[PDB]
Amino acid sequence: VSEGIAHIHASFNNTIVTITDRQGNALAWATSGGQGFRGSRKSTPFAAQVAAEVAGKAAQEYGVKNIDVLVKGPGPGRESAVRALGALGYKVNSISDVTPIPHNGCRAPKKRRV
RNA sequence: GAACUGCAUCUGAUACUGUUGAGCUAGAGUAUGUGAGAGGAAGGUAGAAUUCCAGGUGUAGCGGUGAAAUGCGUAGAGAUCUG
Repeated sequence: VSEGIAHIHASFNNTIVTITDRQGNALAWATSGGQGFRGSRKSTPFAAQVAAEVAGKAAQEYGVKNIDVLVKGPGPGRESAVRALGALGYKVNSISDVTPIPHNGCRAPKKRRV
């Protein structure tokens, strides 16, 4: 659909990249746990790279060329995913970081005593 | 003989303590002007976020860990958009 939004929900464990249209209707999506990487490999920038390639090329059937990416989360694969999307024929309009930050809202879980 | 550091009663002194008369302002307070503050109490309200409920897109994973598994998901999750 020519114009689309990439959503890179990067996290410490897994990174999920989904391309939707302007009104937030998903076209294609690919994660790192569904690409052959499990456990330690899933939390790697390369896994996010291949997830971004799979999702972006699978959404290119719909005809999207101009994409604006929206990164969210602290995960390792939040720059490699954008690089994979950009170096795949996509035209990046903007790169915006939209990860949610509470203004001292809900209480966080207790500290891990490892 | 000395001592018995004691008690009593008179006499004397007034530096200090006690009791009193008067005065003073330096300790302590009062009135008046400005100022800072997450000081307190009662109401109201805002925006981010989480969770849940209901829908649209969509499809095979999500989540989690040192690795896993329990758990959630094809009864459609997770992701994304809107209420």
